[PDB]
Amino acid sequence: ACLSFCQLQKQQILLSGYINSTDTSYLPQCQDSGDYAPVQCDVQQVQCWCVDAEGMEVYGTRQLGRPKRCPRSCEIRNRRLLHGVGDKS
Amino acid sequence: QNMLSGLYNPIVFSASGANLTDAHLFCLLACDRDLCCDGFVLTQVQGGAIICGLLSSPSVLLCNVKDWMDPSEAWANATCPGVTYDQESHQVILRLGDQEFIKSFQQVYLWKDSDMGSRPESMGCRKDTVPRPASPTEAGLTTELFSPVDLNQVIVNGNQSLSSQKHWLFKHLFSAQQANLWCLSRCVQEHSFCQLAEITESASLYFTCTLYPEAQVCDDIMESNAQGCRLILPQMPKALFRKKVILEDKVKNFY
Ligand SMILES: *[C@@H]1O[C@H](CO)[C@@H](O)[C@H](O)[C@H]1NC(C)=O
Ligand SMILES: *[C@@H]1O[C@H](CO)[C@@H](O)[C@H](O)[C@H]1NC(C)=O
Ligand SMILES: *[C@@H]1O[C@H](CO)[C@@H](O)[C@H](O)[C@H]1NC(C)=O
Ligand SMILES: *[C@@H]1O[C@H](CO)[C@@H](O)[C@H](O)[C@H]1NC(C)=O
Repeated sequence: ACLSFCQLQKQQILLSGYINSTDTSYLPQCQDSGDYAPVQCDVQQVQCWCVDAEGMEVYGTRQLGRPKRCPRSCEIRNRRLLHGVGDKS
Repeated sequence: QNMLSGLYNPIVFSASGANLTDAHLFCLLACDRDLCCDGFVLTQVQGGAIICGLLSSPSVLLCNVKDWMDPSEAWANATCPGVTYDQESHQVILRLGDQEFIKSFQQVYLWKDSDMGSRPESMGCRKDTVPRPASPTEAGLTTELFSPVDLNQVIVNGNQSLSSQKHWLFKHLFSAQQANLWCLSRCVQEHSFCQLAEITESASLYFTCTLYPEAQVCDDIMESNAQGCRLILPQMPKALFRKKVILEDKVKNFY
């Protein structure tokens, strides 16, 4: 058994808040499968946003606490197309 | 409840068996025998600590009881009420400033109209010193961030509830051009509340900066041009200015 990309980052943020001892107000909340949960925020749970399954934050969906639904991989690509990053189809 | 400029004789006292009525009877009679007061202020902070500070030629009078005062903020940028409610188990100590900027029931309240007029250094107590001549590379550039409105579009109701911040701008300091320039620069300082800034003259002492949201209601018909709808204000102003919309890329919502 080895460690998923979530729990790589959740240890790397937390000991950086322990070696440097400066706290960072974000730690991921991935599920049993290892990949990220779609909704992501910190312990205070004031701004919970939807995230891509690879890890990068989906730009625009920073709600104030709870997304009812998260965009999936088509609707992100279908809307960024309509903003205009190439490939008009 | 605030002046931002001009405060004479802060007679700081309290009631301990008397009441705040006689405090109003106290400092009203102080303004019947000189020229160096045009109004006064009457405060209270959680009981007891009251102020009768007298007003000699204020620049503005800002932050009405009937405005919009919930940006969810206190004690840090709370220059609009003037009070800074602190929590080092402070709870007792009265403290006063220079614009009734109190460091602590809240009944702050103010009076007006001595029908003033004076002479330079004759009966002279408060003069409007350091008038801040703004640079035209900064003052002349904010006037193109906004846009005038043809006043045929706005109609009056006087009856639709429309939240708004209000100001006085007395004519002895602010000129006709500086009446706009303070009110338009005040509209920039409220980054999301101001869309309509107006200047009106209902009596001959002052100007009036009244900041509005976008008061452009529109009917239910689905037509292209916006000619079928217009503005509604409680009174018809002399001038009117729009904070023109600055849309930015990288949209902040997933519609
Ligand atoms: C903080 O802690 C990390 C732990 O890997 C270390 O590499 C780094 O030198 C420390 N200091 C700074 C200034 O980042
Ligand atoms: C002030 O008002 C209280 C009631 O609120 C009353 O008991 C008291 O006698 C009043 N004192 C004076 C001096 O009017
Ligand atoms: C007031 O608001 C400004 C703009 O957001 C901010 O830079 C400033 O820090 C605030 N004041 C205080 C005392 O936090
Ligand atoms: C305001 O509207 C009400 C009806 O909603 C009407 O009865 C009243 O006379 C109006 N007042 C003015 C000043 O127009």
